[PDB]
Amino acid sequence: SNLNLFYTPSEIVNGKTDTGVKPEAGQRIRVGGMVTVGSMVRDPNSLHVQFAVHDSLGGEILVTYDDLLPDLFREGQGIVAQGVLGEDGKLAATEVLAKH
Repeated sequence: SNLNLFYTPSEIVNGKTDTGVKPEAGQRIRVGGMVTVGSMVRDPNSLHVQFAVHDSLGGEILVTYDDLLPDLFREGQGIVAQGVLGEDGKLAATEVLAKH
């Protein structure tokens, strides 16, 4: 069907997404990890937003988002972010759930 599972950012860095060895771009997954407190950056366009999400394991992944985030993405918490592998490395996410 489609592997909409929750995967750690570290996973999708260490010889996976980053390196394009296992998950090819264009697939859906959900990254789930902790928001780097000072990595939420936004366009003045006010409709393009991107952020870095990592783990204690220190494998930071970059997520891109092309609409207004919900709670402006309150930083310094965990979140789960779903969409599609966009630019073969970057996740084009949109279904973010601040379930944390």
